[PDB]
Amino acid sequence: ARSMEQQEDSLEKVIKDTESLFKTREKEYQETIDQIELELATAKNDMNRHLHEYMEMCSMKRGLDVQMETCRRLITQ
Amino acid sequence: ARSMEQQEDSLEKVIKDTESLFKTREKEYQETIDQIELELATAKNDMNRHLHEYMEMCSMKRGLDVQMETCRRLITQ
Amino acid sequence: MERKISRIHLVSEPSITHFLQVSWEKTLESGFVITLTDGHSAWTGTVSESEISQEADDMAMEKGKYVGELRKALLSGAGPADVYTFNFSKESCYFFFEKNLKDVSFRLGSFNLEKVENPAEVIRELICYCLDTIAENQAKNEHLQKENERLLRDWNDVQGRFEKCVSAKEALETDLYKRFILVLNEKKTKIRSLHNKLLNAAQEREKDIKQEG
Amino acid sequence: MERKISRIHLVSEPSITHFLQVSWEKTLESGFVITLTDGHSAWTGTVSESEISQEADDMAMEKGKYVGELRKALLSGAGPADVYTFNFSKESCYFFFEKNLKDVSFRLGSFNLEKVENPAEVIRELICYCLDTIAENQAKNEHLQKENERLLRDWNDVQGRFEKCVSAKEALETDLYKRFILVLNEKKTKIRSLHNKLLNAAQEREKDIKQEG
Repeated sequence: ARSMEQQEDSLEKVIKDTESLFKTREKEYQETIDQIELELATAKNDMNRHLHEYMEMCSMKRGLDVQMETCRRLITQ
Repeated sequence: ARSMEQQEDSLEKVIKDTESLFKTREKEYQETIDQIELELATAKNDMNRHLHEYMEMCSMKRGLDVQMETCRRLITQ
Repeated sequence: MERKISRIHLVSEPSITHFLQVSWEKTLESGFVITLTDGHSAWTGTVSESEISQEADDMAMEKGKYVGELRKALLSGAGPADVYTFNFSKESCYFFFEKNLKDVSFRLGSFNLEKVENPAEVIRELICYCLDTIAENQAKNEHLQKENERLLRDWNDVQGRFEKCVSAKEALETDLYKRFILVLNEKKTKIRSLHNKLLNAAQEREKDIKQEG
Repeated sequence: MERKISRIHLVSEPSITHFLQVSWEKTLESGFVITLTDGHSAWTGTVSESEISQEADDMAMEKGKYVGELRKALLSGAGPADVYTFNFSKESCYFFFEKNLKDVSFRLGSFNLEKVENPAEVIRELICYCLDTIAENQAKNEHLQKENERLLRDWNDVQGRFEKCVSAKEALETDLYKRFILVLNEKKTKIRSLHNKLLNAAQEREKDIKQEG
């Protein structure tokens, strides 16, 4: 039989098959990485939303703060 | 040639191949459906979060509401 | 030194009104000066501390209770229906007074008020005291009236300023509900868009089935 | 009917103090009754409205300005340094008064006050008026003093109640910041958990590479 033909054609197939699985498992890793980095970017935006929502409440209550302080200056005397 | 053998074995292959694609396109549809119904369930929870967050603010400000009303009863007289 | 000027009606002279000017320091018990006058003559007597004790003892009345009856009778601070009768004899210059009840009369005092030589000097000093008192009283009126005009303007300032706190608070709670609705409508608009997305997906699926077979 | 009782010093009798009781209704211009007394005798005269006009015309002074000078001289409402001199002759019963400047003296009035028959009746009524006035004044004192005790207790109630609004507001703003931090820490704890999840994924990837080849 053509021994070298069989050994070579089989060696080329396992190299082709392992490389195909090599690239596939790398893509699946990047997909899970992109999944976490996206989920972290959304939790990070939800946190700044929670911050700006409180900072906006403080910015709106300033009018009442000034009036309440002005009133206590007239009473504590 | 074996005419009926070729026609049958080919007809069985296209029926097998189209059914395989049939189930695959159905699964991909369910995957996109499950994607939207999940995204809608999260926007629905984010909306009830936005509601309970406001209803909690009203529930906490009741103490100040009672005091401010009590004070205006003593002044408007 | 204090004093009190009071109007009395003598039963000896019931037609007119007399005046008693009692002066003491610092309490009526330690002795006092008492003067009767009708706007013409004046009789003055000094009742010492010992004479007040003797007057109470001769009627077996406790001193504190008796001194309390002098204030009620001589300082015009009693009744109704505390009835008192006042007598004066211009011959003996004795001043009598008694507390009259329906069944008994308590002879409270008998003071000798010798006639003064210059009653006009006493009447003038009495009127000078009343004029000085009126001037003092109207000054306390103007000073107390001024404190109310200030106390009521302090109240009117707080009233207008606190109603600004109420209006600011209401304008805040209104802006909080406006901000809450504006965001709540966006989230409802997004859910409505996801519903149509789910609806569109199911519709574009039926087209892909009817055409592919 | 009003009245005013004032102390004057006659240059005829400079040693003692006299009294003027001026009564009018409703204004001093329409005529008034004026009485001089030393606590013994009393001289009373009625100055009609026509006599006030005549007195001002005989010195070519405008009426309104002259009537204003009567109030300043007879009603003890002027100066310093409004200087006035008062004269009275018990023989003619004429009352003179003048406003004295450094270079000129304005003879303002000459009133005839005939001697009264019963001056004690007038002195007694004068003292009764002063005693009634003192009683009225001390009643207005007690009624005005009572309004401040109420106005200051209304102020003390608002002061204690508003400081409860301030303490409630501060306790609210503190609970708002506590609720904000409690939620902010959960979101930081979640981000920290996603960081370790990303770290764990990269670590479990290197193990799968070192073992698979």
